[PDB]
Amino acid sequence: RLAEFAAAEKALQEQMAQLEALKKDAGLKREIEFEQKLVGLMKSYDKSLRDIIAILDPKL
Amino acid sequence: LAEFAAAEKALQEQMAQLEALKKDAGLKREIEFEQKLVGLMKSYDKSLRDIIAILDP
Repeated sequence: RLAEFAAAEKALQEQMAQLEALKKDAGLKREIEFEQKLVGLMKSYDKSLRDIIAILDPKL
Repeated sequence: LAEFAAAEKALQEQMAQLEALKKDAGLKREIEFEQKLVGLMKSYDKSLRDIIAILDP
């Protein structure tokens, strides 16, 4: 009568697993759009990585 | 010839004006880049670290 709370708890632990799979796919999606969006801005303004560092933080 | 000095001088006046507009345009282009860059880094919660890592791994 308790190994029915124990099993419910396993079903949730599984849905938690699927959420994290989904979460990681979104994360990855967002990483690739940043990467593309970054590179495309750098291309349009003719900016290098050194330029970016120069702009945001010359001495790090 | 002093007709070509009137035309010459109006051409200079305009080159001056363009040189001025082009300085402004460089400044503004630089600001746009930086504002866009920072906007995108905020949208995606990215830092300079992350950028260095993506472009120079």
